[PDB]
Amino acid sequence: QVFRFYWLDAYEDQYSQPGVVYLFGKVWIESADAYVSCCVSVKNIERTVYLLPRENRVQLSTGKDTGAPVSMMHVYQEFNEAVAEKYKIMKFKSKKVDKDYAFEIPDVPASSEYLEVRYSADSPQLPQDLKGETFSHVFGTNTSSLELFLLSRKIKGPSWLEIKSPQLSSQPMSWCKVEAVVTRPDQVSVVKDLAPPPVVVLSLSMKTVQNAKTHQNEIVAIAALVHHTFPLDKAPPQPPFQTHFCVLSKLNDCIFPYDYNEAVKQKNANIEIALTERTLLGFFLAKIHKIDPDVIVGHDIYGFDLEVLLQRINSCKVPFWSKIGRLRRSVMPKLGGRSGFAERNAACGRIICDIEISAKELIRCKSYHLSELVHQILKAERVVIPPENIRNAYNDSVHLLYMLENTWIDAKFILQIMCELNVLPLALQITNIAGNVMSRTLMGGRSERNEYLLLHAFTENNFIVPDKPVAAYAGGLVLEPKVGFYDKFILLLDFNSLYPSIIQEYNICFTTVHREADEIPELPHSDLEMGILPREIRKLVERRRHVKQLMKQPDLNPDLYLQYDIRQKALKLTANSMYGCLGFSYSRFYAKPLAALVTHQGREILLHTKEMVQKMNLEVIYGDTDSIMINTNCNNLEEVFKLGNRVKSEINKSYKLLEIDIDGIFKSLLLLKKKKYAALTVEPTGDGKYVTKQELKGLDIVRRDWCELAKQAGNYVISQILSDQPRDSIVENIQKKLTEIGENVTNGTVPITQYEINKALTKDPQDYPDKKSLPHVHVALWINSQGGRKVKAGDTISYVICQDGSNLSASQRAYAQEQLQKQENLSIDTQYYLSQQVHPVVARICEPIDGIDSALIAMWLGLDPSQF
Amino acid sequence: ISLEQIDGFAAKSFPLCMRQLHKSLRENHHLRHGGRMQYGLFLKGIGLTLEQALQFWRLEFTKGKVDSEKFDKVYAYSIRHNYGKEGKRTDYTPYSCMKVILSNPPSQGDYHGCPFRHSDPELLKQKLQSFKVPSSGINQILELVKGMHYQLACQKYFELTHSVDDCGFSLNHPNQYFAESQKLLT
DNA sequence: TGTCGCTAAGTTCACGCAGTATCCTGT
Ligand SMILES: Nc1nc2c(ncn2[C@H]2C[C@H](O)[C@@H](COP(=O)(O)OP(=O)(O)OP(=O)(O)O)O2)c(=O)[nH]1
Ligand code: SF4
Ligand SMILES: [Mg+2]
Ligand SMILES: [Mg+2]
Repeated sequence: QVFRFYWLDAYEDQYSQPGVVYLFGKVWIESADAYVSCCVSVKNIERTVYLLPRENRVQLSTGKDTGAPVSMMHVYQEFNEAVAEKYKIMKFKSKKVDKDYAFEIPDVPASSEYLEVRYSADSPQLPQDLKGETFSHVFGTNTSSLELFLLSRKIKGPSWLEIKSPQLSSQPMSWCKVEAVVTRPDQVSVVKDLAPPPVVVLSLSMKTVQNAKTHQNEIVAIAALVHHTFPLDKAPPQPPFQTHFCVLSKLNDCIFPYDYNEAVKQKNANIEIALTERTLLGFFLAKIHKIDPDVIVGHDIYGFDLEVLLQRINSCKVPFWSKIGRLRRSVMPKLGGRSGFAERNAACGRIICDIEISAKELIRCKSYHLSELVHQILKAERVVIPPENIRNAYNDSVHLLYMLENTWIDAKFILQIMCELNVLPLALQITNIAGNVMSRTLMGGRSERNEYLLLHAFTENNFIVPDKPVAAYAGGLVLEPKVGFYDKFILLLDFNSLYPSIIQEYNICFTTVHREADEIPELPHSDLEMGILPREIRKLVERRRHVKQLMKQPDLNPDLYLQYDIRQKALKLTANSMYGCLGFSYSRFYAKPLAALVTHQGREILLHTKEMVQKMNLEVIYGDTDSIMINTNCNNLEEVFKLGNRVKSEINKSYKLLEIDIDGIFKSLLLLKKKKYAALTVEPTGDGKYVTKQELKGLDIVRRDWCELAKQAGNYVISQILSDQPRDSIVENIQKKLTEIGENVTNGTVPITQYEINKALTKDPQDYPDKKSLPHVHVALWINSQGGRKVKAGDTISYVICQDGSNLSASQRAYAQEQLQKQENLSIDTQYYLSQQVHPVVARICEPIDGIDSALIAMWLGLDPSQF
Repeated sequence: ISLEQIDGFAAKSFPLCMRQLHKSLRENHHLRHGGRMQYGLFLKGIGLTLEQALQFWRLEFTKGKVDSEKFDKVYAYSIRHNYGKEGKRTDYTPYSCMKVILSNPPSQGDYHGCPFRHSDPELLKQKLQSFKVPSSGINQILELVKGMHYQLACQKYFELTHSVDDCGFSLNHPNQYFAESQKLLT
């Protein structure tokens, strides 16, 4: 009778079906000897509300307190007589539950005997401010059904669940191959110690042409690659994809080149030719149903792909839209809106992976277009078909097949990117650690995950969580740096997860910090036992430390090393985000005093560490809220290491948990300003041998807002300034190279691509206030004006400053690289690039180096030294 | 016309507005912009050539304890423009009494404008008495001023000072006043 | 419909303050 299945996604509708939560997942079937998708509809998820008894009777807030004691019986009578009749509540079940409370509400006793009352979801809902003569507050009123079920049953992330006495559904409700009905939340439990099962992953890529007359989008080709056993607890499979399906729709106006039949026949029989977009979409829905994918992945799928598909379904009125999800419905969710929550619910039950969002969360790149991601991870070359070439592609069958193969290659690239970044296993691990639903975890953002993590930590520990909600404080300290160049060995010490460590050490917990609703709250008493937040932060820190130690194992594959590095970075970011959510003003657990306490203790620890290091009779030169740089005044490496170990032990002697480590050793240092330096990291190899690697932190060469010409020039200049060659030869080399680059630029030898400057928009082009024509914004508007894929918010835009005789301020002349390569009346702005793009970078770089000054740089570059 | 005879005109031919402006200029050897514009346009009207006016202004301002080169640096351009030598190069006409009445209103430290309009009745009475005007003539001029007919007051002044029963002309320009005075005298 | 925090250098613009130059008004 027991029914065991591994659950992935949960979908709820607070209006259509009240008190009904769907759980989608996989279940084992021997007949097919396979895992098949199923949907279990937990019904009768009774709403719960906790009523806080008052200390004494109050005459409806009119006569104030009267002193009459109130007991549980009186509270039950009051709720049964007044509240129940007033709000049209028929049946309810009551009990007395002793619970503790520590959150942001005043005059709520820490540990009190609340009266729990449960009633059916369909009945009306109590109001938040509801107060009576016996109780002073009602909580958990708006707690969603899914949240109640998850928290109450203790389910934390995807896992194997067992169901007792399933009931077959009267009529089909979902598109899966197995349906079960659970009549109460108490019949579902979780089973531990089992292997996660394989899932089906479908990566889709669509090529679309924007309608000329209607100024809208009409899909023309859709390809997908599906793997039927993509694991989630082992390494990604090779080859990543098992099978695929391609579909192409002839344009409403253009016609095939009288050879499409023969070309398709000689190519393969796995491609579907559709006469219209309607047939194409119908075939897509049928294929999605038959495959029943569990993880649909793509590029900008949340932003532009899923939304386009749903809108096109609505526009062409393709029957059975509900198949695009897993449930069965008739009224599509209203489109538009902010973010992709509507788009997410439009395919409920099917996890969605936008490689763009995952890449933003995990890796850091100059641009997030498909080309840049492909070129930065897999190290390949991505061919971009011009938008005109697509509309004109249906003129030769050769070019039609070329476009289809380009779509296929994009799909394969997306799948390989997903595998390489290990998006799915990492998402599953993070979801299990946090506790939210996987579909939400893959959508980015850290507040949701931290909220659910603390929710679980507090619910399982007999606390009452706060109801979901319907520069600020002193932060890090940066020491004044003694800017300059250093040739001896500089030792960089740094702390390990300073903020979580502070939380652990000083017992900074929700249940310990005696708040009072911009001062710094007092430190908690030592004798208090460990709290909830310290426990969760310690669990996360322990997992991160274990992963790091595992990385330390010698003789590891470079790819596995990259995977471990990404995972460790993710865990550190998760701990840091757990700290940060304490400062979010829109967070369920906004605790500004707690974040202030954490930051204040961090500043105090940094100041004390600086004091100790100074008392050791050394020189301090820098530090950013957890790090300190020390001058050695020595040359032998062994002495450097001995001093480092000595100082490490001396510093660590004073902290119970906090650990200081040797963040690095620098042979040559170039400290320009705060948060800006370069150095030569020294990596030992054995027998005293030490290799060198150039590390830049904060320089202008490591930012996407400077031209590639300046980037390369600064890279070479720093390389020289850091080497061991004598000063005179370094200066002569710098002079020669600067003259060479000046001559090259003046003669146009440098290529076009080295001129681009990248900037990322924050809002849409229109929403930006018309405050002049800030280069990026300007170009964005131009791109929107032309007939191509739009550039929405959170997008990197590349622009090149050119010359057209505008005689306007140089900023206003920003143009697009494609424009310059196209227009015959625009040319690069040589003087701008050689004056405001190169000279400032090299001048900042060579600021503390004697022998070079702004005038010399200007002269060498070939610029006129008049205005310099 | 000669620079030296300008003073004589100031004694006799100059209308009271120009008489006040000239008196202030010789008292302080400096005139604010409005006074400068008005007096320069009037001296242009009488016939003072660009060279003559330049010499006169140079000599008068140098006594105000300012550098001669400062004069050539600053006021030379103003003079040239007043004579239509630069810029749009327009032969700007001299101010008419109506403009002077309705032009920039004088304030403390200023001496431009039509005295009949911009002088308080007591001050105008004192000034008329200073010029040895007969008490009856001063009273008649004051009555005309109180009647808002300042042009009639200036005509009465001309009649009394030139010993003519009737002016015989409708005074509507200070240069017209000077021309009539010169015709009567010369 | 939620979109972690603070700190800090840096670019582009909008304005004080002072200095230089040219251009005005009328009938
Ligand atoms: N809220 C928030 N704080 C951050 C973030 N990144 C860094 N911090 C702050 C709080 C961290 O405790 C402090 C330490 O930064 P680090 O880069 O040195 O990493 P951490 O010390 O956590 O570990 P590690 O140096 O890798 O051993 O910086 C972040 O993304 N969000
Ligand atoms: S009426 Fe004309 S001429 Fe007589 S004082 Fe007035 S402005 Fe001068
Ligand atoms: Mg650190
Ligand atoms: Mg002046």
